[PDB]
Amino acid sequence: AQQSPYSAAMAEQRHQEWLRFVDLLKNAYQNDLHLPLLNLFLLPDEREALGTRVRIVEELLRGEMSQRELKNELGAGIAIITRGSNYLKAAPVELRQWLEEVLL
Amino acid sequence: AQQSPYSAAMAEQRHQEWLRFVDLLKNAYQNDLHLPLLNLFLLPDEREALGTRVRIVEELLRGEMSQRELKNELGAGIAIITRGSNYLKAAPVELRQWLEEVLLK
Ligand SMILES: O=C(O)Cc1c[nH]c2ccccc12
Ligand SMILES: O=C(O)Cc1c[nH]c2ccccc12
Repeated sequence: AQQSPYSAAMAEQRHQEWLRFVDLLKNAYQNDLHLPLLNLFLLPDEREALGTRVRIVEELLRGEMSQRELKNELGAGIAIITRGSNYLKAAPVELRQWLEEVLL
Repeated sequence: AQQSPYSAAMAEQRHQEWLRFVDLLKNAYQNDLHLPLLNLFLLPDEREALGTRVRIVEELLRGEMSQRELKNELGAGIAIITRGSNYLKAAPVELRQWLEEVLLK
């Protein structure tokens, strides 16, 4: 299923729309408007999920909590641990090194 | 006491966890790591939804796209237009005014 000019054109547009959000948020942090901006663009349950994903990443990096603890404390089952681990492994090395410094 | 202690305790925890995310992202922006951090913490489908929500807010603020165009171009039917409009109305006026300056020019 190789990509066509139609599919490539749509994918480029979606990427530019994502970058426009990223840039809006960047400027909101510089204006101290990021809290209401994130409340406008993210639903309550989405904000809750992001806060939980940070805890999962933190605990996976620390390597102390067992899988049972991850489930009971964070609601994180084996599937989400596996995905979370894959995303950590796929991260650029500069990000992983920075997350170990900030979260730990 | 707006809530009972079980609900208050949960809310307090979620609130601290959300602010932890917000500060991590703040510092990622300052370190130029925001793009990989957002790839790590947001699924591709979520990133697409946020990019689309920005277009929806832009078009609701601009006032020129019709209801049928919002549906056909952005997948925004009546219910999502209504919710989007309600969120805009609930926003502090300062943010709405800033969005018009930043998105519309
Ligand atoms: O995979 C998911 O279900 C959501 C998700 C996105 N980024 C994450 C990082 C850690 C744990 C879960 C996620
Ligand atoms: O209501 C939704 O389905 C998600 C959503 C969150 N913030 C929004 C702004 C504009 C349009 C939709 C949304």
